[PDB]
Amino acid sequence: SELLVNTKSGKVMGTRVPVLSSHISAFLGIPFAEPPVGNMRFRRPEPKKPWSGVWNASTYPNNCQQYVDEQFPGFSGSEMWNPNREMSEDCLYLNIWVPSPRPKSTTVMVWIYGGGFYSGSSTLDVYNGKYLAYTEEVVLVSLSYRVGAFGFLALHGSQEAPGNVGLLDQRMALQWVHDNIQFFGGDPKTVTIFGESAGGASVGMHILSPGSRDLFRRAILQSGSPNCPWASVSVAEGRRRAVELGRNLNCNLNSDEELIHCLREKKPQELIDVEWNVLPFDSIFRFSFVPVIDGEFFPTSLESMLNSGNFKKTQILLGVNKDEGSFFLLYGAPGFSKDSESKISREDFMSGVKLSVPHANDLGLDAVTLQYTDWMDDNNGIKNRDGLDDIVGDHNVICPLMHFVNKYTKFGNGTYLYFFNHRASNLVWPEWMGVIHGYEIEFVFGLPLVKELNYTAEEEALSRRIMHYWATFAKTGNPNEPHSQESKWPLFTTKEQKFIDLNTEPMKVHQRLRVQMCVFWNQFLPKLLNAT
Amino acid sequence: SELLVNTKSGKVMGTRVPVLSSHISAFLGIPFAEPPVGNMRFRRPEPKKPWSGVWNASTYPNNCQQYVDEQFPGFSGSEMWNPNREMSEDCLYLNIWVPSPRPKSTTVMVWIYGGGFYSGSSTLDVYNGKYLAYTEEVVLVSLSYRVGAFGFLALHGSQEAPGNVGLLDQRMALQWVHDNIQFFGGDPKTVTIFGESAGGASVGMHILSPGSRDLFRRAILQSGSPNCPWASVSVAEGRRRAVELGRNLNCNLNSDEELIHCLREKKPQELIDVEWNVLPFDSIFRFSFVPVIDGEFFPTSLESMLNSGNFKKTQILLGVNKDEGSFFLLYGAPGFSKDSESKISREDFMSGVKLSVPHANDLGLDAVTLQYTDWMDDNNGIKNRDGLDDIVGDHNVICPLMHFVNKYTKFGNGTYLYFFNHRASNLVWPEWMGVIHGYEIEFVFGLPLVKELNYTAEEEALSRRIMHYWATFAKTGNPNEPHSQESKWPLFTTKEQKFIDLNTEPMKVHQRLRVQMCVFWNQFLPKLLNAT
Ligand SMILES: CCC1=C[C@@H]2Cc3nc4cc(Cl)ccc4c(N)c3[C@H](C1)C2
Ligand SMILES: CCC1=C[C@@H]2Cc3nc4cc(Cl)ccc4c(N)c3[C@H](C1)C2
Ligand SMILES: *[C@@H]1O[C@H](CO)[C@@H](O)[C@H](O)[C@H]1NC(C)=O
Ligand SMILES: *[C@@H]1O[C@H](CO)[C@@H](O)[C@H](O)[C@H]1NC(C)=O
Ligand SMILES: *[C@@H]1O[C@H](CO)[C@@H](O)[C@H](O)[C@H]1NC(C)=O
Ligand SMILES: *[C@@H]1O[C@H](CO)[C@@H](O)[C@H](O)[C@H]1NC(C)=O
Repeated sequence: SELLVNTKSGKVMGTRVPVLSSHISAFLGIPFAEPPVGNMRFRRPEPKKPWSGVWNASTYPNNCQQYVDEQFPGFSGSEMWNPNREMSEDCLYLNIWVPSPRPKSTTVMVWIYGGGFYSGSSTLDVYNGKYLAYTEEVVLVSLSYRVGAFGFLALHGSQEAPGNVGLLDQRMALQWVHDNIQFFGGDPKTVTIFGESAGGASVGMHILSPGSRDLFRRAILQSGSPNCPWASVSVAEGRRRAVELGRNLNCNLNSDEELIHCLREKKPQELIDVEWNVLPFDSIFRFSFVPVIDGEFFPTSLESMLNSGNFKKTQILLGVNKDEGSFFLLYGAPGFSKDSESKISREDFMSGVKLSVPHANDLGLDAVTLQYTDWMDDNNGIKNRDGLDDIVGDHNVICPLMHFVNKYTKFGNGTYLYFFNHRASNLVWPEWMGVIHGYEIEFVFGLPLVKELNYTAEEEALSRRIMHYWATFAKTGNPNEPHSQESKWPLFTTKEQKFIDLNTEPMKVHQRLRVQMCVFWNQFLPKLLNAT
Repeated sequence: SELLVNTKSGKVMGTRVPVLSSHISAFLGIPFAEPPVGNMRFRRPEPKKPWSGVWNASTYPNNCQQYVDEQFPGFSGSEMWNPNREMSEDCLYLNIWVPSPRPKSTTVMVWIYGGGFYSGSSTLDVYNGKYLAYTEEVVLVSLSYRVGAFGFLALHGSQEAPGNVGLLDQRMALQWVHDNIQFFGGDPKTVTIFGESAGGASVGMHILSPGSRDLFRRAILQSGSPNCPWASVSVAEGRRRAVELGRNLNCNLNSDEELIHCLREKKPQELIDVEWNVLPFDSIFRFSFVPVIDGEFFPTSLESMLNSGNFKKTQILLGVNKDEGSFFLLYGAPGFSKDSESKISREDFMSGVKLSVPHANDLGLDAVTLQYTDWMDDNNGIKNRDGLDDIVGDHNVICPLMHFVNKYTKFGNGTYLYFFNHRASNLVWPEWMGVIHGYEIEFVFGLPLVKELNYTAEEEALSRRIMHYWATFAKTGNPNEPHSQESKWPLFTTKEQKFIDLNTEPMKVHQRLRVQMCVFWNQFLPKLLNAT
């Protein structure tokens, strides 16, 4: 049977699913680790014990325990990201979509969901892998990993809660794909990992970490980089936040052993209820439990690893969206609202800068303000709103990604960079937010091909072009079909630094993506904060 | 006789001079102070002892002792600024041009020449007052004052070389105009002082100094402000430079008395020969002997005087030229030449920034570089050259003037601001220099009306418009003729900050002159240098 597959862990039975007037196979909810429960909370994951009999893989698994967005009850724009299955600490599973008839040895793509390391699910409608598996004939895998305190509480030095276990969850799933994907028709030697937001930062972290490098061939990073300011903390800050978490739950703080034991007795929701109380500053785009520079998963600081070429050398495809910051401002900065144009007063602009660069002294805040203020028209509410949008986006996503791409390209074997700036015609979010953090995903997964979703014919064409770029890149290390007649996406080089836009217009090549602002964020400001 | 005038100091006999196919009277070289020679070198000036008989005022007086420009031997562009009469320490004289027939009580304009406080003459062709006196029917006066060490050597605390004596020379001439101009047909109650460069900074210094305020009615400042970074030094820096000067001349440095005595025995040229050796930094647009914040001529710091409204309140007319910096770069920055387009390499750009902001630490230099660099095209030699031109001009002339105008306007009775950007058609300097520091003067003095000088008809029209704005402002406190039909030069207000361009095109009103760069130079950079 096409739906029965014998793996090294046991047999699994999939289900046949319809997709664009055809069908493919889906193996949903396959376990790749022992449930990280009880005394296992906060610990490194354990390989799943093999099972006898047939594992029913016809339905989605539970989603990991996480903060749930209730800012706009009943609004699809936000609820489409919330867990759509029951939440449970028993959540370490993966899903595989396989072309029918089953391939023999074809290209594999493994998706790592984003969510600031505090949320995310592999079961979201926007992550349905059937369109991509079917359309590009690839075996599509989506893994899962612990988020929040469950995946990143870090008390360095202890082996009960070492930190980074969420990253090790991802690695175990990559190990399982390496060991078993051949039985589903996939080529374990041609696996591409790709992810968005924290998922994109994660991809970069597997490129850096010696322990993950051998488990994949190529990588794709969307709106996220390993070196992002929100993606990691020192072991000292991680410890401080773990202790403060315990303090919020009235735990004994005498020893790591005492703290961990207390935290392990709490119910999932008790930890989630006070999770946000441990941040050190009043800020936006900062999350409580994230990866830690431990000296193990990451041998040394991320910057020295990038400088020395201490990372996997291969081809990478990566990029960002036009208005990465709007989402965060809507949710956490004064003056921004879902139902108004959100024109910003000079007073709220100033409040916003402060929330955006939480780690800056007054001279630093003045430097940022001057860089983004048009002093010939300083009370223009639209410029203030858009200036703040760029500040958040440049500081948190674009400039860190540009620094990573320039450092990687020096030692890598091929880089392809994009700038996604198409605003979907059926977007439910207000116009002021523009091209939002996370909204290129639906085009990567081919949702515009589904007629009932209401995209335009041009949007379907764009989605097809993107899916083919991604899949062709996974298969060959180049998004372009060599002998084709279509416009070519040039290679990004240290010298020319070329990139392309991704929208419904005719391809256009540019150079030095937001270079002026990124020299400010990557060279000047850091130097100013260190001097002062 | 129209050419004989009885003043409180004695009788003077002028000469009749032709001007634009007509005639007026000129009284050249009238003494207003005792010769500041011998043991008087470095001392405050003394009123001229009255004389019996008739003082011959038919020819120009000597020019004060000064550094002479020999950078382009035989080139008119530079020699037109050099002393055109014999140099001598006996140089405290003034010149008066009087309409014929002699007025009874008409508007008076007193010109104060510029030259970085180290050079200048009242006898230059470009300062010939006959065109303005004749055309606008004003009594035009040009005074003189000591420059270099002779006018500004400062050993605070000593009464032999107190500092600021060059400014007191200007004041004595203003006192003489106040006391005697009535006899030449001028109204001592309607005297306007105007000057360019250090002359413009001087005008502002008389507005500030309690001891000078009562001696004039209104003021005009061209390309210079009292608060300019090159216009004054602290008493400590003044002292340090006076001692270093003595050190260059192998003087006894045991006491002020010993130093001054030695300096007084040296010949004028010995002091001029080592004058430039006392600057504290490798720089451009910095001069050795300038006014000192002494607590006497200037009661407190210039900034606190501006902030408290401690200054003469009246109307002022002032402005700047488009490319104030080109002159200084040509003469002192690597990569700039008179006979080439001077495209600047990134290496010379960096050298240039360093010479332009001599007082900056590395973080400050990086801030300036980022502010003026286009990172999408950083090796464009024309942008590097022009960026450097703006840096020198904004830092040294424009932004200091904009700060002064914004502080003055709060307490003043009327402000009119201009931006002169017309490049003369007969300019002998290369095109890359643009509209040069000092080249609006020829239009203020009406040289374009002289056919043989070869300006265009449009340039003659522009000169006439400027002469009429200046003279009408001196006469009424407003450059506009109220009931006229011509385009109106609006008042600069704290709120609207309007200004006009001065060129051959139809008047155009703008707002917030170089506001973006000036917030950088007046608020951010100073704050960065103080924090670091
Ligand atoms: C950084 C957090 C995060 C990042 C990814 C992109 C993302 N984008 C969102 C945009 C809006 Cl406006 C509202 C809700 C959103 C959301 N829950 C997500 C999720 C969560 C995935
Ligand atoms: C700051 C020194 C100074 C300022 C005023 C304007 C001025 N401008 C000059 C421009 C050039 Cl290119 C060459 C020579 C110039 C010169 N000796 C002067 C004199 C000297 C008067
Ligand atoms: C689990 O597999 C069985 C087949 O053995 C199927 O009938 C069932 O619907 C699947 N999912 C459920 C109901 O939990
Ligand atoms: C990638 O590596 C191959 C073989 O090692 C080399 O021939 C090729 O030029 C490289 N490509 C790039 C873009 O560096
Ligand atoms: C000085 O005045 C006399 C008239 O008394 C005149 O002849 C002479 O030319 C003037 N200047 C000179 C020659 O120095
Ligand atoms: C100048 O002062 C007069 C009288 O003191 C006043 O009426 C007038 O409004 C003032 N003009 C300005 C521009 O301040």
